Amino acid sequence: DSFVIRGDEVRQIAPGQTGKIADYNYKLPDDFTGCVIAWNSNNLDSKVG
Amino acid sequence: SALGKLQDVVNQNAQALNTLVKQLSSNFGAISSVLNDILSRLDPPEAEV
Repeated sequence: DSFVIRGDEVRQIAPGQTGKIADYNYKLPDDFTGCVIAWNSNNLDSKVG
Repeated sequence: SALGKLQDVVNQNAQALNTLVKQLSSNFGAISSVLNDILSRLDPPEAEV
């Protein structure tokens, strides 16, 4: 599964989390088996304006 | 006190049932002894614990 989120929201991509990305964008189950790999992509996804 | 042998058996069974029923009021480390209050207040990730 792949997506772009804000850095403060990286912690929400985990089982048992609450917020806007967890409760409304990408909810993970509590018995989730897997890995949440994430990296800073400011050099790819940022624009001046 | 002549029929104490039979009364003692009745009393022991009554105490055993009263003890078993009273154990439902114990929290056992949970936030509440009432299962309905836990399910009314919590979502599954905390309610299951």
